[PDB]
Amino acid sequence: EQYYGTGRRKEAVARVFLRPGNGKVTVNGQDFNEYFQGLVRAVAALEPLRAVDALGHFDAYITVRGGGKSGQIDAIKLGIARALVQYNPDYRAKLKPLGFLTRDARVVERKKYGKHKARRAPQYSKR
Amino acid sequence: TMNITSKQMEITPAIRQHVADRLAKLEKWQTHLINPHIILSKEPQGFVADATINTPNGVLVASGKHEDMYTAINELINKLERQLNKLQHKGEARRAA
Amino acid sequence: PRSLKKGVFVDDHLLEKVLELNAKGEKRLIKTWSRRSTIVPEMVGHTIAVYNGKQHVPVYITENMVGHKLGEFAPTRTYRGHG
Amino acid sequence: ARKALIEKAKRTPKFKVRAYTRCVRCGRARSVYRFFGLCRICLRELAHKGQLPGVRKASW
Amino acid sequence: IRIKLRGFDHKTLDASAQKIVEAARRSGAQVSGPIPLPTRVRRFTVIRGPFKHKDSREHFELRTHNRLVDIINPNRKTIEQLMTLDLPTGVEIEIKT
Amino acid sequence: GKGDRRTRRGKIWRGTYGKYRPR
Amino acid sequence: GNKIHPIGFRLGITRDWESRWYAGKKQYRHLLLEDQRIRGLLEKELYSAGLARVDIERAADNVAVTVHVAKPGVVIGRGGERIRVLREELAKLTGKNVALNVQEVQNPNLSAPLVAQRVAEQIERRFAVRRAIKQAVQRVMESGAKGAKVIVSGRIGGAEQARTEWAAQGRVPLHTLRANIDYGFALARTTYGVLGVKAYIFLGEV
RNA sequence: CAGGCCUUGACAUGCUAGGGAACCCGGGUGAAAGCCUGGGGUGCCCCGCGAGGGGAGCCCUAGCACAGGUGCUGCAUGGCCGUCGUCAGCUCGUGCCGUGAGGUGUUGGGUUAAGUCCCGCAACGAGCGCAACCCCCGCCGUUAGUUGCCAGCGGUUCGGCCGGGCACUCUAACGGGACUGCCCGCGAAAGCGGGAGGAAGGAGGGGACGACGUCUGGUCAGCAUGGCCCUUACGGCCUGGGCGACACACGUGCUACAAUGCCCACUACAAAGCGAUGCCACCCGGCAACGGGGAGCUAAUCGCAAAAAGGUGGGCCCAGUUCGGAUUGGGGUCUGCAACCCGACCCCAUGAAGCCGGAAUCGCUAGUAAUCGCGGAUCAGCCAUGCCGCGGUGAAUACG
Ligand SMILES: [Mg+2]
Ligand SMILES: [Mg+2]
Ligand SMILES: [Mg+2]
Ligand SMILES: [Mg+2]
Ligand SMILES: [Mg+2]
Ligand SMILES: [Mg+2]
Ligand SMILES: [Mg+2]
Ligand SMILES: [Mg+2]
Ligand SMILES: [Mg+2]
Ligand SMILES: [Mg+2]
Ligand SMILES: [Mg+2]
Ligand SMILES: [Mg+2]
Ligand SMILES: [Mg+2]
Ligand SMILES: [Mg+2]
Ligand SMILES: [Mg+2]
Ligand SMILES: [Mg+2]
Ligand SMILES: [Mg+2]
Ligand SMILES: [Mg+2]
Ligand SMILES: [Mg+2]
Ligand SMILES: [Mg+2]
Ligand SMILES: [Mg+2]
Ligand SMILES: [Mg+2]
Ligand SMILES: [Mg+2]
Ligand SMILES: [Mg+2]
Ligand SMILES: [Mg+2]
Ligand SMILES: [Mg+2]
Ligand SMILES: [Mg+2]
Ligand SMILES: [Mg+2]
Ligand SMILES: [Mg+2]
Ligand SMILES: [Mg+2]
Ligand SMILES: [Mg+2]
Ligand SMILES: [Mg+2]
Ligand SMILES: [Mg+2]
Ligand SMILES: [Mg+2]
Ligand SMILES: [Mg+2]
Ligand SMILES: [Mg+2]
Ligand SMILES: [Mg+2]
Ligand SMILES: [Mg+2]
Ligand SMILES: [Mg+2]
Ligand SMILES: [Mg+2]
Ligand SMILES: [Mg+2]
Ligand SMILES: [Mg+2]
Ligand SMILES: [Mg+2]
Ligand SMILES: [Mg+2]
Ligand SMILES: [Mg+2]
Ligand SMILES: [Mg+2]
Ligand SMILES: [Mg+2]
Ligand SMILES: [Mg+2]
Ligand SMILES: [Mg+2]
Ligand SMILES: [Zn+2]
Repeated sequence: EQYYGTGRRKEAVARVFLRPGNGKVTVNGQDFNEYFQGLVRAVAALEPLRAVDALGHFDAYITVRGGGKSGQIDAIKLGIARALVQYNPDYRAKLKPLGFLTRDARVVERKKYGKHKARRAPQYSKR
Repeated sequence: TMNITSKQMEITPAIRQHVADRLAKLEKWQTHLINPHIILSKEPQGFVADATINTPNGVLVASGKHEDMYTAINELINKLERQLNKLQHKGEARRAA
Repeated sequence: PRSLKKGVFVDDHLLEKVLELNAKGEKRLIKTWSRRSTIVPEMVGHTIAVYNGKQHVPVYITENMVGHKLGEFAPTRTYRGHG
Repeated sequence: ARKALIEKAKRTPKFKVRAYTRCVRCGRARSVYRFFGLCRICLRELAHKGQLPGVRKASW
Repeated sequence: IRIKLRGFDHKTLDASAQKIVEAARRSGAQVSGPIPLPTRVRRFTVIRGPFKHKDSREHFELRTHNRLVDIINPNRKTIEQLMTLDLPTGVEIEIKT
Repeated sequence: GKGDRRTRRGKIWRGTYGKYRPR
Repeated sequence: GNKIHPIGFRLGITRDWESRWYAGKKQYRHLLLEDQRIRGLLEKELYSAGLARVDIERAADNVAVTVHVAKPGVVIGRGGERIRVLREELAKLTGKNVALNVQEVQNPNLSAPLVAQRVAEQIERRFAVRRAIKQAVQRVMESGAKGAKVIVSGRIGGAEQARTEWAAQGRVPLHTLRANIDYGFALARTTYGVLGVKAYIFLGEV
């Protein structure tokens, strides 16, 4: 009937809804190719089902909030990889070895006093 | 160029020229004296003449003290010479196989 | 520069001694600390002493120095060069 | 010249601009927070003693 | 029928939001549970040292925690034992409609 | 670039508005 | 100088604030100033009773000042003669209903603020600073503490060369957050200058 | 700094008297401060139908104690901070060795980020440090459902807008979770390598946290404080100037020298914060800075708000240029009593140096560097290109 996963990356949270169908994908009231129009990284957001052959087998209802386009994109990758596992438990293997199931913890490291950024240090004359 | 700071103390342009002429002993070694900086100061027992100088082979840092300001200046140059002559020749030691 | 909605600023205590001189057959020398005051046309022809922090500088006002401030004509820093 | 300056900051001024903040605890003219009325030095002194309600050391 | 609670410590704030939810709950009738509004953080960054040492700071924060409760089915029976409300000192309550 | 007031990028750098960056 | 304030390092984990009340942006500085004015008078007046802490509460134009002390009677007096006297000089400042309570200190030698003061008094009395410090530590440990460390710095004995003197017994783990460590400071004011006294008391972990 | 001024004094506790209380609006002179003033009504407790008498809650006039000093000493000091250094060190008690300083332990073999742990040992224990306990982030759960959200159903004026719901996202409090616990192998052991499970693996990433001590380190100008020095002045008020000077010299940064770029028009995608003489929607005037109207929001509601890089389209065509935006002329805006010295911004015009930088030198090991914008404290305004934070995009390389 309907299948769901939760996808998060950096500061983006994507809610994805997998319903069976011909393959159409809509992200936040727009077609997929229109939301990421001109972004090379987009196609990676559909890789989990290309790994379990469900490329054209599903339609995609996708919401998206926070962060930026590529963070939102990687959030999708986890989301739809989340949904395919509840859609079928045996989808884990041949999806988990492809890493698609893990959540990417790499986030912005906080700015510290004394530095210019997280680690970039101010220039000085030791001489 | 060479900079001279008289910390919490006033000096003349003559005194500054004496310092420049005294630091000129370091020109002996024919190496670039890069942005040399002297700091003259007054402590309760005497004067302190500090210096920081970079050369292509390293840095020189030394402090001289004495009741007489010129002597403290001279003691500084002596400590700076011994360091420069170490920077200029220490590499020659490990030359034979 | 000052908003046009606001007025041409004069310290009023300087403007007063201008008109009393005008309305009586000026001039006496005016001493003042009103560097901020504009040189309004009623002042044209007087000679006014402007305080620069140390001295009151006699500044003869002419026709071509009107849209200006009194401080502009009694400069504050003594400088004669280096060497 | 500090005690007279501590009193002259309280006195309402001949012009609205001449008003400036001082430290209600030590009289410090610079780095005075308006929320506490304290300088950065007293802010840290009172906070460390627990006499600033709610204020805690922040780490993240 | 709205009550919002603000406090600097969240332990007292939550306890003081339970003893309101619990209060008019059994007192009849409907109570919409304590909803934690996002916290407003007021930050304070100062130099640890009283003089220079600009690159060493200490961070302080003052968090103003927030809670909302809707006593949904009022019934002025509840509007009485709430008049005698034993709430701690750290929290502030607002009552609107 | 950012240092040029008469461009959009310059007004973004200063945080100001006008004919070359309207609001 | 490199050590964080051991109390400030433990607010909300082992120690609670001395002033508990909410206030909003336009009010905080005014209440806070009153709180320190309250403490300014009270610390001068109640010194002789063994003033170890002054808690302060605020609800709605009223304030409940708690006072923790070793000699409660010196605060109360004859039937409440000084205690009532205070609430008037208090409400004159507060301008509102300044209820004042008093609570005794279980052991005035397990309270670091008092131990530091006692040493500071012994110093102004020109006692052997090194001996007096060993005494304080010996008193706090005999009172049952799990660790204690007292520090005195400055012209000890009058010497031109300032010096720091400290002694310790038991455990004093200042890096441990769950360790209940009480800290107090006192200012010995001598004819040759100021000395600082820091008492650390370790009341066990949590 | 110059000038004009004040002498229990801008401020504390006093004691003694004149007036009166206290106070409020003005007058003159002056740049102002000050000096000179001109008006006007003190409760109480008081004898009061009465002149009249206090006194003391408070100011004004004279004294005399005193105040006041950012005047000196950080080499007399407290406090707090910097630094070596988050480096793994520094010690104590008793015993043992040595005439003694002192040694032992703490060394040694193995291991670790670690004086971390293991084994050994005339040493056996202990403390301060290491680690952990705390915060943020990453997975899941419970409790909550508005001002947050919208999976499905109904409407839908085309707005989660209404009905409806708390699923989801979220928000924010409490839990669970990772321990070399499990497996294979080496190992005496501690551990090491590899494997699975898992959101996460061997401290998961970052924070807070800095031993005995060192630098006779820093700060008497944040504060405190010993001692010394000033007392119509080294104290106090004002106006104006200076702290912004400019033959030069060094440190930190910003913008660049261009086509992986610059410009214009259109179109996306954040986070953390701030906001009732505050934040300002929306409308109108102005090329614009801004101005006049005016709604909303004690703010998960209203607002600052547009994020920018990016994406789409079009121009520029290798030139000191549609690179770069210094310098200067002119015209305005706004704050503020006042923008001469010495404010920010807008508009027209001007359009410099700079063609990737000598000797030398800095940062950075992963969501890092690089690059892009956003917010806040201070704050009337702002000389912020600074600082403290926030997210977007997102590398290279480590033999040794
Ligand atoms: Mg979050
Ligand atoms: Mg594409
Ligand atoms: Mg970043
Ligand atoms: Mg530096
Ligand atoms: Mg020089
Ligand atoms: Mg020689
Ligand atoms: Mg003076
Ligand atoms: Mg003082
Ligand atoms: Mg101001
Ligand atoms: Mg200020
Ligand atoms: Mg810096
Ligand atoms: Mg750039
Ligand atoms: Mg240009
Ligand atoms: Mg020192
Ligand atoms: Mg010191
Ligand atoms: Mg010094
Ligand atoms: Mg020194
Ligand atoms: Mg021997
Ligand atoms: Mg020994
Ligand atoms: Mg021994
Ligand atoms: Mg050792
Ligand atoms: Mg040893
Ligand atoms: Mg070993
Ligand atoms: Mg380590
Ligand atoms: Mg051993
Ligand atoms: Mg250990
Ligand atoms: Mg729920
Ligand atoms: Mg391992
Ligand atoms: Mg630790
Ligand atoms: Mg001082
Ligand atoms: Mg002193
Ligand atoms: Mg004496
Ligand atoms: Mg002045
Ligand atoms: Mg000036
Ligand atoms: Mg300056
Ligand atoms: Mg020069
Ligand atoms: Mg800069
Ligand atoms: Mg750059
Ligand atoms: Mg070219
Ligand atoms: Mg040209
Ligand atoms: Mg050229
Ligand atoms: Mg050009
Ligand atoms: Mg102009
Ligand atoms: Mg100006
Ligand atoms: Mg470049
Ligand atoms: Mg080179
Ligand atoms: Mg590293
Ligand atoms: Mg900014
Ligand atoms: Mg401002
Ligand atoms: Zn202060």
